[PDB]
Amino acid sequence: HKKGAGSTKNGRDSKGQRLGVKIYGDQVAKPGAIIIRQRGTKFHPGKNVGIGKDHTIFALIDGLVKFEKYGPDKKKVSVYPREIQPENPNSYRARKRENFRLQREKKK
Amino acid sequence: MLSPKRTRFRKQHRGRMKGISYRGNRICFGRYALQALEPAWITSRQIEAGRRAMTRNARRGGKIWVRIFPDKPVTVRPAETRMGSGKGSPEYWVAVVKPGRILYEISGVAENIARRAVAIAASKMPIRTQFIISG
Amino acid sequence: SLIETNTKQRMEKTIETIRSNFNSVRLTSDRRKELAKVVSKLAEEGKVAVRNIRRDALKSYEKLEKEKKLSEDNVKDLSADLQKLTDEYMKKVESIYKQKEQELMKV
Amino acid sequence: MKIRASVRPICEKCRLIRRRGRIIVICSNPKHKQRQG
RNA sequence: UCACAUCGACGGGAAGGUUUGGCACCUCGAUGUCGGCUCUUCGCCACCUGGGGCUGUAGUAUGUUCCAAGGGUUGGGCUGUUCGCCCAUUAAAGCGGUACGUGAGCUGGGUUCAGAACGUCGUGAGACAGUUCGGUCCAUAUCCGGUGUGGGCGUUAGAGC
RNA sequence: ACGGUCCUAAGGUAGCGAAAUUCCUUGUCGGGUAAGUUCCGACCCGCACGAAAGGCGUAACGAUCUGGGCACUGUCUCGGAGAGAGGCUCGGUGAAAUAGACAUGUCUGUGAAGAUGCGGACUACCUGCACCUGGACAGAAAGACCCUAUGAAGCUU
RNA sequence: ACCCAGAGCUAGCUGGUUCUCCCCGAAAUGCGUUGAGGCGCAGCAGUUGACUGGACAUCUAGGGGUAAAGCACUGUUUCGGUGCGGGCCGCGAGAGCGGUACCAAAUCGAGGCAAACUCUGAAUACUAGAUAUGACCUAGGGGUCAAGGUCGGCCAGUGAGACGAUGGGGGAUAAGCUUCAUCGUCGAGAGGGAAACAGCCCGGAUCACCAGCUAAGGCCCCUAAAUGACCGCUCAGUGAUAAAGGAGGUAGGGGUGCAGAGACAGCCAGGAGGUUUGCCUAGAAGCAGCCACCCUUGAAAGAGUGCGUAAUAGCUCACUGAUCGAGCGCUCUUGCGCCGAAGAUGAACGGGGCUAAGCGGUCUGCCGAAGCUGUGGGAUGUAAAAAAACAU
Repeated sequence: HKKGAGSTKNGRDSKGQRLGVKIYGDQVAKPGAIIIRQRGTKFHPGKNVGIGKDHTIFALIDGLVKFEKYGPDKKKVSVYPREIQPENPNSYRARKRENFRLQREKKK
Repeated sequence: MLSPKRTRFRKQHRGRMKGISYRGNRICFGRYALQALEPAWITSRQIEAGRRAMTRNARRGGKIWVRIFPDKPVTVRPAETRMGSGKGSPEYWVAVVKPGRILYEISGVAENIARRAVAIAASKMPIRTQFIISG
Repeated sequence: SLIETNTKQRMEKTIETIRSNFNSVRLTSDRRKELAKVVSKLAEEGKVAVRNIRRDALKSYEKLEKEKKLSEDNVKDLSADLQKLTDEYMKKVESIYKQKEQELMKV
Repeated sequence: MKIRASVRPICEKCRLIRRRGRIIVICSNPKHKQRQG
């Protein structure tokens, strides 16, 4: 009734190395910000963009990230600064942060 | 015993049997056919035993075809043994059949006799099958 | 675990030896008691010849325990399986014995 | 008589009838006489 | 001759919780482990005894299976043994649950202490559901529960039959 | 019985052998009994006897182990009767372990999965005394088994 | 050995740790550990400072390879057609070769499968950016409140989790089993529904009222509310408990075959000569197995669906006349029932009981919680203090 249990020859792994897209498409970046840790060139380097020893793709300039279409079934990544970025005190966020600030000041 | 010939990997998961079988609905060879309703894990012993019993009632002529081939393995662990310590060896191979799938096809006998035959072949199997004429 | 084959197929040869013994030994009702003297010994040497196989097997597995290929978990498994197998083919010895013992009265 | 869970006609002169929730096959034969199920 | 008197291959589907397991949920400020004695009771999946259908039922004697659990289901040899085999019987020598019923009822042969030995494993101390001989079984019944047996009161005025 | 070949320091001589050693196993054969998993003699497949951790025999001796017989009987079939010491009643003296509180039924269901206490039923005036032990997971000893503690202690190389 | 002393030895171990009210309120996870029932740091509490704006809601943009699907790749696979190459036989016995009851590469056509396959590719989720004024005052002014994070100081517990839904793994797609991922409840949560019943459903207990409305669930009696309504269904005590299979039980729907030039079921009728048929000559003779499955005589008949024979013989059923005179025969589909359905102290739907007081569908009343409403009282916080609210 009490038979022996056979050992395995498995049970080894490496904890997920945390690759993938760090800075997404149409998003803020920096000079030096790592955009993608990819194991090979899944995405390819575009304009304004360095490519490192590990095929790590990082931005050289400010601006928003762009994942372009390369030609025959591949992907690029370029970075573009943005011209004018308007802010209106009309809006809800602007209204509410000024309301909050004014409450803070009013209390103390 | 319709066993697969040297597959990729030894042991594999159970998954499950959602959905209706869409593809194996059509009939190719036969004019009459046995079709499944409830999903099940059909061993090769059940297939072979259905094929034999259906063949016995062909008699004078008319050809029979099988349209389900097991592929998936199943392991029972070493009998009377505690939990854990790896998987077991695969005992038998099974066909994952879903609802509305062809199991056996037959042509070239009188509709009298085919229907009689598939009753036996239904009786050998673990599921509520049904008779279907189309081709 | 290549002992299984060696221990296994020799039982067939043992059965064949028993059958060869039964081939040679083929009178009044008191004289059919005298054939039970020689017929018994065939069965006895059959049973001894079954036993000696399992003796060889367990003698191998003792060494396989000391040499440290297996351990005390696997020796119980193999002991169980060969306990089953050796007493499985002893029922064949008993059955073929009954084959010959029922022929003295009937045929 | 038989007491099967399945009660089918065996003789071609066999019947089926219900007396007190049963299903009884009555033939002209004695051997095809069966009850239940 | 004939699947369906009687068996039923390859296969399929159930219930039961008596076996061997899996789990580790109550109990480690203790719920005594086997077998025997004593004394129960209950279940039916019926060993015999009552009443049936079918029979490859001439009768006798069966085989099979339906109803039925009221009653019954011996005495020894061997083994600690339950189990088992055997002798002499017999209508028959049913199978299970109840903490594998019952140790604040009994027993202590088996198995879980210390001694000692054989085989074996161990360089050694020691070890081995391997074997052998020897080895302390508590209790004045509070309550429930039971078998008996009183007393009070009740039964509408009180009594004896 | 007879040879071939390998390894090893060397491959068990005499004797004994299913034994206090034997797993398989109630080995098989014969004796003993109506029937004998124990017993006696023989076989040898000695799992894993073996020559001073002696080998094998041996008259005697044993609150030694283990089989069989005669005599003997309540050991038993299968109980029965009687005598004392208690038990029982009366008077005198007068403990104990135990004890959350106790107004402390049975059935089945439920629940930390085995309920006097929770649900539904059933049963049941209140209260002594004699007897009986099935339950209160009754009492007794912070399990002696099992495992844990970077606990303790003996003993070994 | 004992006795005294070091010595209140140490014990990551067990037990125990005493007055009251108010406010907030966890965790049972990750990481490391001679560590696994301990500890450290993170995560999640409290408390007190600093920095700002989010939160919930809707709408865009991003990269995903999962469910799905698919067979172009990687494997796997069945059948057919083309068929290199292979199996076996035949020759004027060393040059030479031809047959071929045959297994089959590679492509083509049809047809499947795949956690570790993808020419494809959802929903969610994740990241980012955008847009919207939550409750109380005469479309704003000025008001009152509630409403989330980041950083740091001081100072905790936790680090045994459990069940349920889903996605999976292990197991036997067994377990009140085990291990992860996302969410609910318990844990730490009373109350009502579930007979009793942590974990299911409803709902979050500041306190008082012999007021009211409702949620979940219910309205024969035990026991609050309809022995309410209208239309269907069951005949089983189903309504409490399980399958394969069995079936003129009963109700409805559609489709399908014949039928007062008369069907169905009963009812005397007919149901033939070569057919001893060729066949393995022992016989298969309408009926072991073979094929052929004639055509005549005809109101009709198959060289035969079954019984009966060594094979014949014989008995039927197909069909058709005749008698007869109205709806009947064979499938499909459901709805609600029956059998299949047997265990140990005693009935077990909660009980009584019910033919509805059960099931289905619809319509309206009512009951029903500590939920919400009303009426009063307390304490917090919004500042400091009182009134006044808003929230708690």
